[PDB]
Amino acid sequence: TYQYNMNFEKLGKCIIINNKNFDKVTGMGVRNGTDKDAEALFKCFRSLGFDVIVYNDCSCAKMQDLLKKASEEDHTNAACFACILLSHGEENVIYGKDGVTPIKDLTAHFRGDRCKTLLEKPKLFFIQACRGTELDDGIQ
Amino acid sequence: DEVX
Amino acid sequence: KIPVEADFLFAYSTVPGYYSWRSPGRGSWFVQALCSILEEHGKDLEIMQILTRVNDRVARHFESQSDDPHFHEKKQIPCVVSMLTKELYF
Repeated sequence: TYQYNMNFEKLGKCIIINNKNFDKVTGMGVRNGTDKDAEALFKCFRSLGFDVIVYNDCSCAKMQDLLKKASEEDHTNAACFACILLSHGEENVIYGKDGVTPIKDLTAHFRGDRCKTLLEKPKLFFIQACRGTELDDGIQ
Repeated sequence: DEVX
Repeated sequence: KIPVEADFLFAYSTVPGYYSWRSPGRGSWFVQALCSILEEHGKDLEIMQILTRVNDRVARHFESQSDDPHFHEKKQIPCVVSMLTKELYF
């Protein structure tokens, strides 16, 4: 009674956005190693039971359309939704192939009033990106 | 090692 | 009636204001750890137990290797943001 209901026909959809290459105009360099990440994530989340789809080097338009389209799907027989974002980023924003888009713009499609079929179901967002330019020197 |  | 901003969870690879680290040869620290934990305990632990164990792994088992004395021997701690109203098991 204190756990999310999992008795559904499928665990849910999982969208992986894998941004490796960026337009010169962004001045962002190649994210070498992210291909290793995306396939690893692919193996793990399909193992959990997600029906996972990978997209590469998405534009901001592409990223917005992807999650919006997903939010307009029928999640009646899904237990949850998950989205993994692999890209460059700064505070509150994430880099697309052609520029930046705020993360809250991307996840707002899955708000309770905009995605009824995912209501009272967990919406998971995993984000691999910078959130600023401070460094953690650590200590022992 | 590179940053994001 | 329930809040529209409810039942979200944000697993950030790092805290606000801070850099996120990646190894060109093995991948980003966060995703490496995340996948490692999810392979072992993905089906027998609650999601917050999993992410807590991810936080621990990134903090301890990673240290930046860099040319630049400004970017060398640096650390990272991920950042979990939960708006969940129940426990999550896969």
